Amino acid sequence: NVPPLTANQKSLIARLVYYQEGYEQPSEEDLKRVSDMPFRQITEMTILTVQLIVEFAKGLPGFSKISQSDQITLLKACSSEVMMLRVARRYDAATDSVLFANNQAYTRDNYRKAGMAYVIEDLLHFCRCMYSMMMDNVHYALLTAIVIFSDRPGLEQPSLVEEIQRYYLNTLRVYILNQNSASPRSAVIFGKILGILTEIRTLGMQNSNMCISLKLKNRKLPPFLEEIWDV
Amino acid sequence: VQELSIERLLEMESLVADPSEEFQFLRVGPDSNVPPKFRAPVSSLCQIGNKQIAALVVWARDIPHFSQLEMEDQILLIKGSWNELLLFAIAWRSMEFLTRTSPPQLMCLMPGMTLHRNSALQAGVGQIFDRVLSELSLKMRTLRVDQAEYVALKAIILLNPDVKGLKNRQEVEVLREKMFLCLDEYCRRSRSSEEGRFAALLLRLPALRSISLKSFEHLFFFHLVADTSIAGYIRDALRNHAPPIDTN
Ligand SMILES: C/C=C/CC/C=C\CC/C=C/CCCCCCC(=O)OC[C@H](COP(=O)(O)OCCN)OC(=O)CCCCCCC/C=C/C/C=C/CCC
Ligand SMILES: Cc1nc(-c2ccccc2Cl)n(NC(=O)c2ccc3c(c2C)OCCO3)c1C(C)C
Ligand SMILES: [Mg+2]
Repeated sequence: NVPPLTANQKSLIARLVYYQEGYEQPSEEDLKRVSDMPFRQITEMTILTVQLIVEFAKGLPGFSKISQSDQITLLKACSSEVMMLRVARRYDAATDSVLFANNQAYTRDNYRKAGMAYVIEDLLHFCRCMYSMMMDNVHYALLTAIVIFSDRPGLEQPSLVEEIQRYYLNTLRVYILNQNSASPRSAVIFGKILGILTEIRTLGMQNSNMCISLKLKNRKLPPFLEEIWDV
Repeated sequence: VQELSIERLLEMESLVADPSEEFQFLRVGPDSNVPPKFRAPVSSLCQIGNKQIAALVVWARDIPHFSQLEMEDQILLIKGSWNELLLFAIAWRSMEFLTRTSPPQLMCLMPGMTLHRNSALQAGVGQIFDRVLSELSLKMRTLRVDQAEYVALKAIILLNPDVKGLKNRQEVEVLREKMFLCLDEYCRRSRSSEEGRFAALLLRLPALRSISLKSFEHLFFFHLVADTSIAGYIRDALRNHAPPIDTN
């Protein structure tokens, strides 16, 4: 009838959802531990959240199989794209805003004060578009893994990273199939999720274009972000 | 959306656009950083792209249920995807000229001409030249992508419900979702042996997006795009351009 999820697939899903909740919290109480101040809140919150993405990625099955420089290539390229997903995941429809518990840095006003107000509407549009997909934590977690293992320029072993990604892709396909009783609409749900990969390429580019704009205006990023976003 | 099918998109591909009423989407501006010794060749390439955009507008117009969309939505969809479709067609055409330890050297901008990698190096666009031929052309040949999957992906590229400014997003969703059904069914009935093919095909789309964004940087850097007038060109092209002719 409907191909069931193998024990490796069910274990992978439970593993990713478990550590997604653990790396969800931009905490360790580092909010307390860690017009210039508005831009410094954004850069400090981003550093903390990027470090959660790196630890989430380093714990993904397959991340240890690839070369070290291939790991740096993936983490440098997926960092901004996964940041769009994490912020979009906290969209609240009732207020049409992003609620990040510590709702200060990623609010409209802090972005307006820091001079990056022109970016808010492009972000919220993506938030609305992603919110309407109604992804559960399995859809969202598997998508995050698929973003990390995407084919990036400069990979020494692109075929290897593709084989790793295919394992998460196939897990996502079978999960949707079992959740929809092999309905033809499984392709629609699956295809729309893969469509997000296309759209976050634009957002990551727009993020790269702001990093370029900051250098021309001589406003500098914290060195952790400068190295990961390839100044 | 019942008329929208891979079979109809296949017979649309044979239709040839009539003598294209020239719309100057791409042109060499009055003050352009393109060196004078290369403005004429670059201008000819712009005139070639403009004809292909015009054939693209006429293609999108006769797509089933596209013309029933709101006219403002039709303009936005073509405005946001014309570049990716040009590159996707370039990559599709360039597969013949693949090997006709070295990278691919020829890119087919149109049936009767090719771009050599050395000309891309002199223009400083070598990296994007190689990305088109490897991430798209070579990958589609390795993937054994047939014409049915090509026309389906073109429709999926065009029918993007995430385009900012649409007035009827759900009318575009219904069209793209029908294409997902068509592509998945075609993979199950004809490519039954290959697993993960549906995902493998759609993975070219984010690669196509990044390459398209890099091309826009070069085009805008050399002041080649008339961005303030493209929506207007698309408006008049949908209304006045002659319909295609079936060669049959
Ligand atoms: C996306 C749709 C594409 C279809 C066609 C659309 C627009 C046409 C523009 C495409 C150009 C591709 C490169 C062809 C260059 C041919 C002339 C040449 O060799 O110039 C060398 C010159 C050395 O000068 P120089 O004196 O050394 O100084 C210049 C320093 N760079 O270089 C220059 O003249 C500088 C400008 C060259 C044109 C840049 C166009 C940018 C377009 C990118 C989109 C590419 C898509 C596919 C990849 C080819
Ligand atoms: C330190 C820092 N942190 C971020 C960021 C913040 C939240 C989500 C994603 C990112 Cl990448 N950004 N980027 C943006 O704020 C940003 C840039 C471009 C965008 C965008 C955002 C959020 O949103 C979508 C439109 O394009 C920056 C900049 C200052 C380097
Ligand atoms: Mg993990």
